[PDB]
Amino acid sequence: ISVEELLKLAKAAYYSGTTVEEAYKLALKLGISVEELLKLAEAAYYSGTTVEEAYKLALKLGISVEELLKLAKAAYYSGTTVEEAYKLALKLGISVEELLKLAKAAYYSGTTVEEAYKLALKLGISVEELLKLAEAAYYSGTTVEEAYKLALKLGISVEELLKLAKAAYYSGTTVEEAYKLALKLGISVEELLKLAKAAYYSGTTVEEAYKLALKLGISVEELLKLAEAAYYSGTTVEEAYKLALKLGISVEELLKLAKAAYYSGTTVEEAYKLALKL
Repeated sequence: ISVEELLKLAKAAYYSGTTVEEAYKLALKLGISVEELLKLAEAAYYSGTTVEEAYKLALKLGISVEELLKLAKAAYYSGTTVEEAYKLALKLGISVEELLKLAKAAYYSGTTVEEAYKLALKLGISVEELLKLAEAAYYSGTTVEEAYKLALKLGISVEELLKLAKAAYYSGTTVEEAYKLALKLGISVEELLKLAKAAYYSGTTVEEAYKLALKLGISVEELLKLAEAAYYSGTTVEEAYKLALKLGISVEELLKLAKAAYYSGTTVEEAYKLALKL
């Protein structure tokens, strides 16, 4: 099986509460695919049930497993029962996708779902916009209304403000500092975000991440992948890269393996060997 497969399998084991082997067996018992099983296991996780129960629930409701997953997540973030989540998508004339975006918005922004709705209407904004504001608020330690105003008074789009907020949060700075850092280094806010994630995952500063990526002769995208890989692999950036070379795999591959080994509780060499065995 491919490393992507191994990852799906591992994540499904983890969320199921099973051995990898047993995850396979469960996929057999339900006659479901592995992607299927994963989505179903997350559904069970978020909604408080066993995977078998979530399967039975999907059948009984007559809905797909993706849909059950969205419902489950909505219930989770809104702090409701699965049925209650349905009743709430009714009392609002709202699509379940929309309800999920809304519930996550309420969650990040510390409101009720009904409040978050009312707020989207007050500000004159779309639900997904509300979500971005809620996450930016969350990462930057402000309110949704303040974040709204802030996107305005920095002369930025909500998307850009979100990116900046995540960046500030990961690098441990103010939003304003974040942007000045991006200008200093002569870089994009997107680039700044990736840099701050890399820095976070490898235990360095942003300016250090910038220099590191240069002094390894790689792209910042590549550094990010490497640092995530090393973070999950329990190693350093350099060890992680030597390892990618040692197994003859790309860095993306190594990241996926490292995640898989993490979720299934094995080393990375083992996880590799397992993919090959399967």
